[PDB]
Amino acid sequence: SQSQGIQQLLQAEKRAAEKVADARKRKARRLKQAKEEAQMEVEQYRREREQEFQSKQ
Amino acid sequence: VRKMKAIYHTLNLCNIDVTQKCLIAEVWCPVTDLDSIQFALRRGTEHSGS
Repeated sequence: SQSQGIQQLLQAEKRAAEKVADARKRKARRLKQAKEEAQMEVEQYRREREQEFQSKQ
Repeated sequence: VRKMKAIYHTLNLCNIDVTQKCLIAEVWCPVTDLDSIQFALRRGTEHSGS
């Protein structure tokens, strides 16, 4: 059963490797999402400031 | 120091696994002392937090 205990541990290692690689992929995804959301926020900010400007004029 | 070094020697006297931060070794011990060694393993690992 030595070979099997080893294989089971290797499977655990494999999963660990997968879990962090997938986390890094998510990180990349989250960063792109951050940029798009940021721009969307910028657009809302812009609309508000546009309104303030027109109000002031 | 003499003992720690000896311990280190033995630790080098090992096989380092890749999947686990654990060392696995082929060790030959007398059947007569098999219980004695299992109790010793318990005491050793029991001191350790893991």
